[PDB]
Amino acid sequence: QKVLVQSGAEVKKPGASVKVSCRAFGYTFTGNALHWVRQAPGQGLEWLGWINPHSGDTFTSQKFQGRVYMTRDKSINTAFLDVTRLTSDDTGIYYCARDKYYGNEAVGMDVWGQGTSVTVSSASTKGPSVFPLAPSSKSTSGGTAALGCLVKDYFPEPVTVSWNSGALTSGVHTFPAVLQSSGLYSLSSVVTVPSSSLGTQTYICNVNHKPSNTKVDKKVEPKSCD
Amino acid sequence: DIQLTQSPSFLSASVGDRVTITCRASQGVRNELAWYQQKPGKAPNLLIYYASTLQSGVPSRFSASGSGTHFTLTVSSLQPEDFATYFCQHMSSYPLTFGGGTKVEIKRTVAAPSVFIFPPSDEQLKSGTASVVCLLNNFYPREAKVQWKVDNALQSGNSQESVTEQDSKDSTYSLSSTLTLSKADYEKHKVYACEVTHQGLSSPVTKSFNRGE
Amino acid sequence: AVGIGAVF
Repeated sequence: QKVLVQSGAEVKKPGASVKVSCRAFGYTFTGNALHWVRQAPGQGLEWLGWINPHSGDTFTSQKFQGRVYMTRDKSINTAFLDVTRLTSDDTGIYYCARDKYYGNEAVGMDVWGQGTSVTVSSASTKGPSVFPLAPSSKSTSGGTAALGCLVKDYFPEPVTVSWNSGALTSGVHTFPAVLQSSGLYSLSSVVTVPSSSLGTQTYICNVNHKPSNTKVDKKVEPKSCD
Repeated sequence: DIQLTQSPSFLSASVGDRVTITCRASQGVRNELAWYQQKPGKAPNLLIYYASTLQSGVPSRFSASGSGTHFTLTVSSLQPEDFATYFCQHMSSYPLTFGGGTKVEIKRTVAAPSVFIFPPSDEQLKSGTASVVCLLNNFYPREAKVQWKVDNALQSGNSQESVTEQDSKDSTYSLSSTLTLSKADYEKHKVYACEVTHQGLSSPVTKSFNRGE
Repeated sequence: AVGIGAVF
């Protein structure tokens, strides 16, 4: 029943600050030191610092001293991480984690928050352009055709992609987004289907980008040569 | 900063295999060391602390050794839920640091990719850019070389790849490679080709198209 | 190991 619940996703401009919260349930909040650890996409784990929730004493990792601040409010069992003067290298998932803290020393991180996504970028909110990846007779492989949608030039993450309003799930691969050099994200979602029924089956890619309140349904159909 | 060097960084294994992962610390850390498991989209989970004490709620097939600088984590008989990334961590001085991780993925028979190429849509070209997509579907192992050739010229720096996580059902990977060109550069050339090298292919497979056809 | 004080 020990749980740490963190605040929701954040998107910030360079130079701004972000305050992440972490609330403890199911154990005595002031009985265990609490760590903050971050993970950039595809990378390892980086320790930011820790706090004694009873006393408020902290040790901040040297590379973050004077920029990252840990505090707590015992009345609401909540710890806070304030990351200031943000740059794009601060993009990542931020976790709080309780230490077992036996003997009032570090032992191991035994309860973890669910993580808080922090994106730092100069980009502004933008919905995606959705382009068909059309199947072609020349691209037939055995009895299979591949088709899809390219979901390009959006910010921030995430987008959701479904096919035929969720009725088509077999053979679907929705790829992890890539951050383009422009600072906008892009991904493709593909599906393999029978080549035999390309003339009669319907394929609609449903793209939802909640940050821009954009919803797009894109028809994907075989290319016809005149 | 103390450096924790894990080896190997990547390991392929089968259910039932014994797996041994090493963590070497750049300075002595006594037994002030912990091990964690992490799965995609999840926080790490504590397995071992005090270098060799097993955390409550962790199966007994996990065990660890070491005092000082040379530490090892063993899974005696890998189970399906054990395919994950593993990290060591010290706490003997500041900053606390983690090893680079060891990703344990599941072995299966070699499977060649099915390869598909998609020219840019007419809609996108109207916008001033051209994306060419090459799809490698349901292959194993993960290592694959995708080369873009444009009128027989090898491309560099203008493509990005994305790979799925290993599939829970068939243990394969899929991969997209996207070549992005300005409309001006796209219109300079005629023949666009994606060339795929993979262990399951006796020779590289090329899929291509002619612009404007 | 490192510590950050008493918690009572």
